[PDB]
Amino acid sequence: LTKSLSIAFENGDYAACEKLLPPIKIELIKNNLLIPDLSIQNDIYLNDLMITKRILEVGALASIQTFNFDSFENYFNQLKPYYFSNNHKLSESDKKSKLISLYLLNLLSQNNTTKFHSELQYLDKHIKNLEDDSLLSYPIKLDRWLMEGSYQKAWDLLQSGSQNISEFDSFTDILKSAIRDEIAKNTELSYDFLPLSNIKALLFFNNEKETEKFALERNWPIVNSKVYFNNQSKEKADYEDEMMHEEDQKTNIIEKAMDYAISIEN
Amino acid sequence: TTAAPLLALLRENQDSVKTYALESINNVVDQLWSEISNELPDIEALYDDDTFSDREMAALIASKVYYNLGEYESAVKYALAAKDRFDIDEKSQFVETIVSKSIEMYVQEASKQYTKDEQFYTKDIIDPKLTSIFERMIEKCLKASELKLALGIALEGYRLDIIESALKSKLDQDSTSENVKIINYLLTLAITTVTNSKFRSSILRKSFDFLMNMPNCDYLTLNKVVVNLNDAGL
Amino acid sequence: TKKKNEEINKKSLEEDDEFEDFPIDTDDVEVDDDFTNELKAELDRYKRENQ
Amino acid sequence: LHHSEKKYAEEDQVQELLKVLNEISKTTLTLDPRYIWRSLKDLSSLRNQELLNAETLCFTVNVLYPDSSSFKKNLLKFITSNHKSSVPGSAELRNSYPASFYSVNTEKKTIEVTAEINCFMHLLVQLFLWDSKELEQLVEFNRKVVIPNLLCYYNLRSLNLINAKLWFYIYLSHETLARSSEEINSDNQNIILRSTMMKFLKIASLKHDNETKAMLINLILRDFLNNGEVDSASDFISKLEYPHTDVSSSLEARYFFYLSKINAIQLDYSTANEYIIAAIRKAPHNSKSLGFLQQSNKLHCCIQLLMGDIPELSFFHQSNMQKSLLPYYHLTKAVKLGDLKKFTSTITKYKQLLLKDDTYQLCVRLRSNVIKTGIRIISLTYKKISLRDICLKLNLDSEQTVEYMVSRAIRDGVIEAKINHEDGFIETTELLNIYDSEDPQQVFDERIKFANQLHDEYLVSMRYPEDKKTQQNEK
Repeated sequence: LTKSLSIAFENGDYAACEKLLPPIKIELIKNNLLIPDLSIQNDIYLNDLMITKRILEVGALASIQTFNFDSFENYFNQLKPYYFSNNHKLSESDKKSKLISLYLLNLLSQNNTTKFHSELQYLDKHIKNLEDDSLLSYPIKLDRWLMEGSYQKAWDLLQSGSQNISEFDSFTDILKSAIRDEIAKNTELSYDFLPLSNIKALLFFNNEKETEKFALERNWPIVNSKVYFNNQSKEKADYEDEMMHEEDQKTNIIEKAMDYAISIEN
Repeated sequence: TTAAPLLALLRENQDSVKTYALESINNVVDQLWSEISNELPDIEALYDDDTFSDREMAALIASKVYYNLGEYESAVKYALAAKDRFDIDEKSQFVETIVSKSIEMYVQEASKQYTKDEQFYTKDIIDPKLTSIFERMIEKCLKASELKLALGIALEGYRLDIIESALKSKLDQDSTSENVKIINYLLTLAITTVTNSKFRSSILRKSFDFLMNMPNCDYLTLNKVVVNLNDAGL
Repeated sequence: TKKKNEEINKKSLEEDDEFEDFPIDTDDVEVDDDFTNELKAELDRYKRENQ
Repeated sequence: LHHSEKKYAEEDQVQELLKVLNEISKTTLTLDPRYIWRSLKDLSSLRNQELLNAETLCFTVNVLYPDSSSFKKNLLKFITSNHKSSVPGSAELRNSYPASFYSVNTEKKTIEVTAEINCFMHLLVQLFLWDSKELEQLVEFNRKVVIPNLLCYYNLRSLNLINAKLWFYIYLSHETLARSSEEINSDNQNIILRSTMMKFLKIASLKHDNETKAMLINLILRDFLNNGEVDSASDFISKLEYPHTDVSSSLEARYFFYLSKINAIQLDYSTANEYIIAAIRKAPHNSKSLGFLQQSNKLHCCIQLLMGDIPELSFFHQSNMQKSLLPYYHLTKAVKLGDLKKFTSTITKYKQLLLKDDTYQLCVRLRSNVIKTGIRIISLTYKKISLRDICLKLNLDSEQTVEYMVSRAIRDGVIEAKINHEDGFIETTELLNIYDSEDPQQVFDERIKFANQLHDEYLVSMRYPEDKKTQQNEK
C-alpha cells in the first residue's frame, strides 16, 4: 500500500502517482496519530515520522513535473515544520536540499522577492553549513545578479542551467520570461527608438521575427525597424487618469483650504 | 507550530481530506488563531457547501476566528449559524464572550420593536435562535437565585411577560413582607430607569393587582402605583 | 528606583552589553593633494613653455 | 549578627507591603499603586544584596501560607537545604490583628486575605531568581505553579497591572535555559510558550488593561524574531491593537524596534526610517539602557544606507560609542568610494560580529548598493559622458554591462538619467527649477498639516493634571 506509491514514482509514470494519492491520503490520518504531533521525539516516534515524510516526498516531486502547483505547496508546507523540529537525528536529507531549492525558484518565478527574503530567514541556520550551498546556490546566485541589474549574468545562468536540470526546468523556463518583462520596462524610460537588432539583443530572443511578434504582444509597434514606445505609454496614463478613489489621491489645492479650516474650528 | 500545514490540507481538491482537516484545526483554533485570520474565505467556503457533515463545526471555527480578531457582530451571527456545537461555549466560563454579546444585541432590537407591537416576542420577527439564548441567560440568573438579576435584563428590553411571571413564582407567602420588598425595588427601578412611556405604565398597572392579591401588604408601596397612573378607578 | 527596573530589563534582553564584548574578542581620507599637484603643474609646464 | 540584619530586611518589605495593600483595598486609585509597584521592584532587587537574602524565608514563615511554604522548600533544596527554625509557621508575630492578617479567621475560610499576598510572593521569587542566577528546577517549577495560580483567579484590573511584570520574567527565564544549552524539549516547549501568551492576550482586551496587552505583544513579536519566522510577525502586527496610552516609553522603544527589524528584510525602508528614529527618542538615555541603544544605532545605520542615504562620518566619531561602531564605519566609506572588492573583504572580515545581531543578511544586500552609488557620482560630475568612459571608471567589464546597470537603476530614479543610444552617451535630466512648477505647494502642505497634529497633542496633555488637582482640596 504505502510502498506501492514509492515504486510508482521510479516507474516514470507520474500520473499513476497522482491517481493513487487520494487512497494514501486516508492512510496519512494513521501516521498522524502514531506521532504525538511534534511534542517529544523518541525511537518509536522517529520511524513514524519517517514514513509520513516518504509519501509526501515523491508527491512533492511528482507534482512539480506535472505543473500541479497546489499539491507541491501543501506537501512541502508539511515537510517544513517536520525538518525544522528538533536536533539532528534524521531531519535533513539530500531530498530536503533539492526540495527547498525548487521552492525558492518558484518564488523567483512569481516575482515575489518580498516572501523570498523572509523565507530565507526562517530557513537560515539549516542551510548555513548543514546542507550548505550546493543546489541551494542556484537561486542565491540568481537573486544577486538581478539586484545588481546585470541581466547579462542572469541570463547566462539559466542557459548554463541545462547541465543542472533535474526538474529545475519548471521554474527555469518561466524565469526567462520574467527577465523579458523587467528589461522591457526599463528601456522605455531611456529612449523611444531602438533598431530591430538591439531590441532582440537586450531581451535575448534568438529569432528576429519572434522579436517583432513579441513587440505586438507587448503592445509596441515596430515600424521600418524602429520601436515607437511613444504610443502606449502616454495612452496608459490618460486611461489611469479616469478612475474613482480619486479626488484626495490626486490632491486639490481647493481641498487644502477647506480641510485646514475645519481643524481649527473643531 | 506553523498553521501552514493545515492551510495546505484545506487546499486539497477532494472533499475527503478537507472534512478531516476541520477536526485538527478545531483543537488548535485559539493557539494559532492569529495566522488563520487571514484565511477566512476558505472557512466560509466550507460552510457554504452541503456535502460536509462537519458544516456546523466549520461555522463555529469561523465564529471563533471573528471574535478574536475583534469583529464581534460577525461572531455572534456565526454562533447561530452553527446553532449546535455552541454547547462548548455554554458550559465554559472562559468564553461567554459570544453569549454576552447576544444579550446586548438582542435587547436593543427588542426595545425598538416594543413601540410597534408589544407582543414582538410572540412574533417570529425575532430570530428563533436568539429567543432560545435570551431565556437561557435568564435561567443562569435564577440559578444564583436572586430574582433581581432576572427582572433587570427583561426590564431594559421591555419584556412585559417576564416582569409578570417572575412576580407570580415569588408569590408564595412564606413571609408577606419579604415578597413586598422585592416589589418595592422593582417599582422604584422602573421609574428611574424606564422612560419609555408605554412599558413603564403597563408593568406598574399589573403590579397593583399583584400586591392586592396578598391579603396582607404594605401600602407605602402600593400608593406609589396609584398616584403615578392617576386612575381614579384603581 | 523606579527607572532602575527598566534599565536592568533592557540590558538583559541584549544579553550583557556587546558594548564591552567587542574589545575583548578582538572628505577625511583625502591625501594631501599638494604633493600630487606639484608633479602635475611641472610636467604640463615643461611642454607648454617649449611648445 | 545574622538575626539582626535578616529582621531589619524583613521589616522594610513588610512596611512597603502594608502601604500598597491599603491603597488597593481602599477604593480604585489605580495610578498611585502602579507607580509605587514599579519603584518597589527596583528597591527590592537593590535591597536583597545586603541585610542578607534570607529576608524572603523569614517573611514566608510568617504569613498565612497556602503552598508558599512548599515553594520555598523547593528554592532552599536547589541551593542546599538548611533548617534553623524554618518550619512553616515557626514565627508568629502576626498575632490576630487584621492589619498583618488575623490568624484564626484566615484559616477557617470566612476571609481570604491571602490572595494578593501570594501574588506578591511569586513576584519576589521571580525577581530573586534572575538576580541570583538560579535556574533549572526552579524555573520549571515556577512557570508551572504561576500559570494555574493565575487561571484560578478571575483578575481585577489592578491585579492584571501586577502580572504585567510577572510575564516578562516568565518569558525570559525560559529563554535562558533554551539559550545555554541544546535540547529537543526546548523546541517543543517554545510552541507551548507562544500558545499561553496568545490566550492571555484575548482576555486582556476584555479586561480593559492596556498595560498588559502591550507587554504581551512585545514578547510575542520578539519570539517570532528569534526563530526567524518573519511571516508570522508580519501577520501578527497587522491586527494592530498596541496602545501608546498607558504604556511606559520604555515599552514604546522595544515595540518600535521590532517593527523596524521586520520591515528591514523585505525591502520596505520608508516605514522603517520613521519607527527607528522614534525608538531612539523614546528610550531613556542612561548608563544601563546603553546596551539597547548600541544595538539600535547599528540597525538605524543599516536602514539608512539601504534607502540610499549616507550617514555622517562625524556621528560615529564624536559618539562615546566609537569602538563598537568600528565595522560600521568601514561600510559607510566603502559605499562612498564605490569600491566593490573592498566591500566584499570588509563583510567577510567582520562576518562573525555582524552575524550575532543578524544584520549580516542585510549586509549581503548592501553589495548592490555600492555599485549603484558609483553611477550617481559619475552622473553628477559629468553630465554627458560616453558609455566607454564609465566602464573604465568603475572597472566594469564591457559596454553591454554598464548598459544594464544604468538601465535597472533609472527605473528606481536613483540616477535619474536617460541613455541616448543613438549618440552613444548618457544625459542627466534632473536640472532643477522646480520652483516654477507646482511642486513647492505640495511640499509645504505636508508641513502645515504636521503642525496641526503637534498642536492637538500639546493642547490635550497640558490640561489633564490641572483637572484632577483643582477638584482635590488644596490650600
